[PDB]
Amino acid sequence: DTRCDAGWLPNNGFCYLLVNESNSWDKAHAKCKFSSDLISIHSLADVEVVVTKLHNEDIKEEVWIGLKNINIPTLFQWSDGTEVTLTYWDENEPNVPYNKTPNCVSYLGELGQWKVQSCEEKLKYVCKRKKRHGETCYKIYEDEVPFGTNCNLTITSRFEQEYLNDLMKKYDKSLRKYFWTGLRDVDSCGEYNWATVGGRRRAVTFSNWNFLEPASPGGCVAMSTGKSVGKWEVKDCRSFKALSICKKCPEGWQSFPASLSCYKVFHAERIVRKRNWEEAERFCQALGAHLSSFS
Amino acid sequence: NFHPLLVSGRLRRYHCALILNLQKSPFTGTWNFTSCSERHFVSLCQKYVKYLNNLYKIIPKTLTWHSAKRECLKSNMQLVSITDPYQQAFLSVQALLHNSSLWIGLFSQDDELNFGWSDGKRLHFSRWAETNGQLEDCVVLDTDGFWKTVDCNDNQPGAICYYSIPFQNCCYNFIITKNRHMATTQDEVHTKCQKLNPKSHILSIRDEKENNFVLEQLLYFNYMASWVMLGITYRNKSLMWFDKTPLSYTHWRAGRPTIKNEKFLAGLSTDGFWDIQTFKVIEEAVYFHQHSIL
Repeated sequence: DTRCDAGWLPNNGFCYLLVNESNSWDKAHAKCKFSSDLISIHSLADVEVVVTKLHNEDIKEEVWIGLKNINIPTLFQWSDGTEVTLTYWDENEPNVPYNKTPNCVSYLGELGQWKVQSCEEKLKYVCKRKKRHGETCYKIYEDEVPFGTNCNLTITSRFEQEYLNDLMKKYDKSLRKYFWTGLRDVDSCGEYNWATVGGRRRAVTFSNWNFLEPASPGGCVAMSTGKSVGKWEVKDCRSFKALSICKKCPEGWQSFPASLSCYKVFHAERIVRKRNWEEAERFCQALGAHLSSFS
Repeated sequence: NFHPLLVSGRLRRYHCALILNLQKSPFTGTWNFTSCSERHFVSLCQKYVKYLNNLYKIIPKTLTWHSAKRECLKSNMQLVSITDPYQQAFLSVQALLHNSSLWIGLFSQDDELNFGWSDGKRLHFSRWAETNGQLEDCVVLDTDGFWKTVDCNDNQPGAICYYSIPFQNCCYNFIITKNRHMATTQDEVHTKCQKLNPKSHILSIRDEKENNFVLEQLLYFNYMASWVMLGITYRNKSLMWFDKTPLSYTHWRAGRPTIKNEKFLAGLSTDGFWDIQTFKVIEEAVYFHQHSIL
């Protein structure tokens, strides 16, 4: 519950804040090293914190991050710390020059990839102040021959797809393996929407298909990770062994017309058994009665 | 002449009335009401002895009951006996044409508790007059067409003489007492008849032959009993039984009743016509617990 001062969003003790200043790499290294420290990526949730902030990420812009390298050959080490665990670079521009004493690195793109610019211009940056994901868990089973008998995985955004992708890549080490996603249709018409166990009517926002995946007017799609990693594979779901990850007043009447309806409620002590509005349709519907009708 | 069993009378598409015959029933001549867009029969039009396989003889002599019996016995004749509504109406109209109250032939055995005709035929007709009139053990046909209970050891201006319980895995009971409780009559009956013996629920209809059985059992002590009660009351904002069980055999007359009151009158007809009557006064409870089916 660590709360910071007017803008620094916290996550597990520390908090971040983006500065609205456009300056070079040396001035940024001199400003937040303000009594602050530059940003360092160590987990998966902070990537979400960086992507959801930054004013729609300012798609056509770049963000700084402090990475230094003085000795040759190339050897990246953080300015404050040595916990090198996560590297998220663009595919695939390493931008590693021949030889240069000052090194720099920048968030590019909406996904938040890492690139190596010349850091001779002025740009914005972020600095700090002093399985599971952070809000929900993700469990996987040993074998799943049937199709979704215990869980039905549902996805909403692209970052959740990236998170499940890196989770399954940390789990998977070989090819020839399939997964399950919430995308199927039982009407055999062709419309594809976010599948569920009944009662799903949301509109599809994002989709990652291959060059030519869909060749069947139905079925339940899959997810492979051999070469086409992170994309939706299509295949029939009649009997297909594939695992899946699960996110873890005449007489005796009382009423009032202030709601334009005659009510009938009971207490919690004078009654025989605790009564609610659930099964009232078995008893009150004989008089044309329904739920609490307030305008 | 609206007998309160087939018509709903309370605080209130044309309505037209007719007379219904029920194939020699003890309540012949009932008035029903329906839509008169259909076709029916017309029999009578009003402007300004042998009868129905029976024979009748009237004597205008003034004499007692046994004297009239001896007077009719010489010609092989027996005193009158009312067991059908048609012959009852004929006897009444003949008495009115004679303009007098004539003798009726019958006798009891034990202090006017078990009345019986002189033919030996099971009782199937009752047209008594009043309850607080049983002073003696004889009856006389009056002008209004009822049976005034008096002693016929008198001198009438004439006489007439004619010539021609365990059942289906359930046990019932009849209570003849006096009660005055006229409040909270929807949550006491179960605890009332449960104290008598365990496993005793209110009468529920789950078969089809119990109605005829209780109908044949009803006309045994119907001297002052004419209505039949039911166990259908206001339960769970609906018209159901007292126990926590749904209803299967519908007992509605027509349309769809929407009685929202805490109680009403579910009655059984003479033939089995399902009848519901909404009440505004509680002065129909005579007839609810004293001499009725509980």
